Amino acid sequence: NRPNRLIVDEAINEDNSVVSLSQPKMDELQLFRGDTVLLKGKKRREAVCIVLSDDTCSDEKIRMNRVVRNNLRVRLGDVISIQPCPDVKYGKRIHVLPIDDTVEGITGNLFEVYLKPYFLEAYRPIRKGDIFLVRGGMRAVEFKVVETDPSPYCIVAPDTVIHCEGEPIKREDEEESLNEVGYDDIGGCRKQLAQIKEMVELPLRHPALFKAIGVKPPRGILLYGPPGTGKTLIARAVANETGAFFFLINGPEIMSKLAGESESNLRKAFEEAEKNAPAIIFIDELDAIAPKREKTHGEVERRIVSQLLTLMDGLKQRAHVIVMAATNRPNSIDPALRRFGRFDREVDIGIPDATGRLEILQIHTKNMKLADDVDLEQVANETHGHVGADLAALCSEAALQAIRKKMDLIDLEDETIDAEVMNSLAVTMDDFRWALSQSNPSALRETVVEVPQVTWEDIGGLEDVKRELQELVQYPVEHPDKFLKFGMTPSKGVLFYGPPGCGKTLLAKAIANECQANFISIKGPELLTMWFGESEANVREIFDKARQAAPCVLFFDELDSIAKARGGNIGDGGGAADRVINQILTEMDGMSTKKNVFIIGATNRPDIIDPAILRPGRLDQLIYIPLPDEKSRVAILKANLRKSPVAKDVDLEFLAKMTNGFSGADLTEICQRACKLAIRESIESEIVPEIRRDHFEEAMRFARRSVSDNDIRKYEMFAQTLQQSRGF
Amino acid sequence: NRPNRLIVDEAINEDNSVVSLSQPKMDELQLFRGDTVLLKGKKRREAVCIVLSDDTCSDEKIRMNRVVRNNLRVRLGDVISIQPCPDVKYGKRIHVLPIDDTVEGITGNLFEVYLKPYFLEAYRPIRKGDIFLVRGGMRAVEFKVVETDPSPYCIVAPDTVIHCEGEPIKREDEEESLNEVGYDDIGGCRKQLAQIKEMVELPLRHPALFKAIGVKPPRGILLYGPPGTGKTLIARAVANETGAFFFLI
Ligand SMILES: Nc1ncnc2c1ncn2[C@@H]1O[C@H](COP(=O)(O)OP(=O)(O)OP(O)(O)=S)[C@@H](O)[C@H]1O
Ligand SMILES: Nc1ncnc2c1ncn2[C@@H]1O[C@H](COP(=O)(O)OP(=O)(O)O)[C@@H](O)[C@H]1O
Ligand SMILES: Nc1ncnc2c1ncn2[C@@H]1O[C@H](COP(=O)(O)OP(=O)(O)O)[C@@H](O)[C@H]1O
Ligand SMILES: [Mg+2]
Repeated sequence: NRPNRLIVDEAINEDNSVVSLSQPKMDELQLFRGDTVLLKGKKRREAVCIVLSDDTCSDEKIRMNRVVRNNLRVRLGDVISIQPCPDVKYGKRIHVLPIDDTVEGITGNLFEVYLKPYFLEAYRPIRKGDIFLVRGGMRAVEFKVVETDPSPYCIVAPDTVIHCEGEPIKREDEEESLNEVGYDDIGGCRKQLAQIKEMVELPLRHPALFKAIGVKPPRGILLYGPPGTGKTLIARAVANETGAFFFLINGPEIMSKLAGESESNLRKAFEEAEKNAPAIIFIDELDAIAPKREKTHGEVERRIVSQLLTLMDGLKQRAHVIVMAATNRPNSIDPALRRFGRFDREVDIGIPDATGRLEILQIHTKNMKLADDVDLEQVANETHGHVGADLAALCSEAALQAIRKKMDLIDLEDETIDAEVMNSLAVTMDDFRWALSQSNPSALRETVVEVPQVTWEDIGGLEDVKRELQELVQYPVEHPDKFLKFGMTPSKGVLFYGPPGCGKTLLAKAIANECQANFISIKGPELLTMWFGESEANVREIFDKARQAAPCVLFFDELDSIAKARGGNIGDGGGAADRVINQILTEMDGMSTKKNVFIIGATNRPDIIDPAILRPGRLDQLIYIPLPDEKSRVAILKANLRKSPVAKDVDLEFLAKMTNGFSGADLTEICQRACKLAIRESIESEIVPEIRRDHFEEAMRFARRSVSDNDIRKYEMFAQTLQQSRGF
Repeated sequence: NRPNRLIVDEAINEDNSVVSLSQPKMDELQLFRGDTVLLKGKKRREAVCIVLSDDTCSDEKIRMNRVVRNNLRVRLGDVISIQPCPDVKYGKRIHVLPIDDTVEGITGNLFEVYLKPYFLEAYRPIRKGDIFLVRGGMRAVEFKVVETDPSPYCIVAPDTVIHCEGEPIKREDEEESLNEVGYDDIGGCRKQLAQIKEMVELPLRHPALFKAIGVKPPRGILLYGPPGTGKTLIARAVANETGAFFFLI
């Protein structure tokens, strides 16, 4: 249907007037990447913009910003027409003025702060119907053109004289503000937007088709995640972005109201928003109003949760609605709300990663001006547990640390301030380092699921067991073609066992990095404290959080501490078991081989373990991690100092010889002392940097075999037969 | 912006009429540490005080007491002007009288208990607009001067004959009492005041700037600690000291 029909999509780049396409559309287009284009759009309102080319788009799709996409009165997923035409020319007048409340409280000269610096060397097209936004000085400014050089197009040149009175504008009746949230105000969530985006999209954009079909569009959604994670943000974003009518319910709000006042208040919310459909209904803190465990005292609270049910279930299809609620943990809410015809969908919005945090940090760092020494790629690596709302108050508190010490000397106090200071005001790296050091980065910290940073090169030796792990994880994910042809079935779990400090934890994080699978780590002590006094109930959740993360490596680390809890050494009269070992391996038997979740245990004392976990179908492959030997003992040293400035004098072949029964962790203990003996001489020297050969000679003096000899023969005995361990 | 612009700060020393500065401001100043200075301040009300020098202040900052800082109608973090001038001279009359309820229940001779022992060998400047406080006898006494030797300055000498009827005064409509809590009535908390002090300060003193900016000033605070630790004290102190309107639940 011709290359006059294009679709809307949301840009990767942040720049104001551009559109990004691909070469197939270019081999359809045959026009430049420096050209101007005049686009046609809905409601007789159209606008002028330029194009470039790039791979991130598909064969056919169109990247835009909101500032473009709003004037065109279009939304993501609309048919647009680029109209590839070269009308190219300069314009003349281009008289602009600021917008109603967008300048409220800021005053003064706008030429050198705003406007001018935005146009320079990047002449930007303009039309009588372009509103645009300029970022700076802690503020988002909005503009409009009542007249310019006559239409359609005007293209600035590094001359053109712009003239502006200032003063507000009349607020446009229907024209949205750009300060309303949209898919660009959310970051780190990319994967769960597209999930929410598909699922809610077409029944909002295409109310008719469903009325034409017998398909039931899912209507109800539950968003998980700990507080401050952006649940309420993601909700309103979608409602704005999709065009829907967004009504909002607070839990406390309707539990604040008088008994019997809530019922009419909760009922009206649907009844009213029934009339305005298509409609979103968002319920903040569903936990407040529907808390069924031992639930509540007295009817009036037990009554309102049954009112909610008869609205969800007793929804007859009404006309058209979709309900969205939010809560901190999936639990604590009445189970009867998750049945079908009620909130059947679930979207778990976890904490962000560093790649997510940098995405967030840039969003709250946009509008403000920064010094050149800032990094923000390092910050994301120094903020560990942080949700989005922590990481926003880390930007706004760092920026108040800047404007206290800067303008206390200016000490100017009046009704409003103008932009020159703000423009010549910046935040430095010393502030971020300061606001990161307060207790504000105190933040919620719980089970994290991520792709690990460790690579294969980060571990030395072990080259064959590296080859065997990729057999057992890489391939069944890579080649589902095979394993049908030859039949059989992949084995699910693995068990590493060996001397302490020999590399088991690392080698589990390496394959996750290799297959880009998520990695969940559950350490024996942590697992056994949540059992607390005689109760846990959270184990089934780490298998859930593993299930919705697939492909996933699920790693049970230092699995020996649990068995020695029941008892170690001499031993009890009984075997080594707890009620938290049993509910693990009921749940292993639960997960299907069609799942690509993959389990790995590790133990430093194979002597003690429960045979139940070795049974075929639980942890079958047994892998014995030996101590390193000379040629590998170089690989270890060669590795962990890869970031250390070692001097040329050293012989790593020589270290590796004098050492024999050292663990890989104890080699790092030598390399550790050497480096800390270096810094003592340097610090002395303040009354030259480079690790020295003599240093390694002194460190090597105090080195310590971490594993005894007489216990090496014990690993060598279990290396042979640990299969025998079950049955007697 | 010239060495006529100084800022307010809270003194380390406890003595009544002094101001503490540093040498960089002195190499800006070039006047004595025994001199008298006449300071200018807000609301057309100003007062006379003397200076010394010390390290505890920064390069540029000014230590005061509340008894100075109130007459000037200023609060910590205001631009003040010291006006380094040597007008030095003695005065003559200096007639003082006690304040409305500040003497309630205490009576009798005030000469040998109050007043006199406070002036001795440490002649203290005085102006028609100085209210001062003397400590002793389980009580905090407050005074004022309706007239003295003509203005601006009067500087006592170890002679000058003060005369006082006694009797209350009319309670000044807006003039704060010195018995209200302030940062000097709290101790051992120095480190967590400065924390609370930064965090609440500018959005109270500068309501406008935030209305001019997109920054969100944190508004809500939780104070921990076991009972009797001074939580309620620290709260009202800040409210008084910062000027804010303090409601209590
Ligand atoms: N092959 C190896 N390559 C690099 N580092 C190693 C290796 N083996 C041990 N290490 C060091 O040991 C530390 C982590 O040891 P792990 O890989 O967890 O071995 P582990 O025996 O499972 O753990 P523990 O605590 O020593 S019982 C790392 O900081 C490494 O410096
Ligand atoms: N993914 C994200 N991207 C950008 N900002 C975020 C994100 N997650 C959280 N925030 C920040 O969190 C703050 C409030 O989050 P909120 O919507 O209240 O989450 P919740 O409702 O889950 O508590 C907002 O200021 C927003 O800036
Ligand atoms: N840091 C402090 N400095 C001076 N006085 C204190 C301090 N902490 C407590 N007090 C004394 O405690 C008394 C009452 O404390 P209060 O304000 O009731 O504390 P809270 O409200 O925490 O119980 C006051 O008389 C005050 O004299
Ligand atoms: Mg380990």
